[PDB]
Amino acid sequence: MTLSDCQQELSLVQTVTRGSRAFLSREEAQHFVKECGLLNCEAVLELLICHLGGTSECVQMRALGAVASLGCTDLLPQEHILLLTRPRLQELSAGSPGPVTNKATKILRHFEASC
Repeated sequence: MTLSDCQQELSLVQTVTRGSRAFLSREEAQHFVKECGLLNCEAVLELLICHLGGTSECVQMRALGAVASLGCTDLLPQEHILLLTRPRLQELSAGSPGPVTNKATKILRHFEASC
């Protein structure tokens, strides 16, 4: 589909979202951010959003961590990151109380504050 030519971006998102810890390490975040600078960041973000849906709680937490890390760079305007992520972040922030709901809320509030 429209992401089929984004195999490098897909491999990056699969790497960053696998792991048993819910928080990216400093080294994992910096690597993710460096690779984002070389790939299509918007395609990366859309693949992260895909991983916010069906997966496990840990994958969701790591995907949200990667969204937060990308939002704290200048790779995309922060208003553009908000445009792309607001619908899913709003849906998660409306969920049952818990770690994913809490983290999605903080990310959404931060992106809204910046704009």
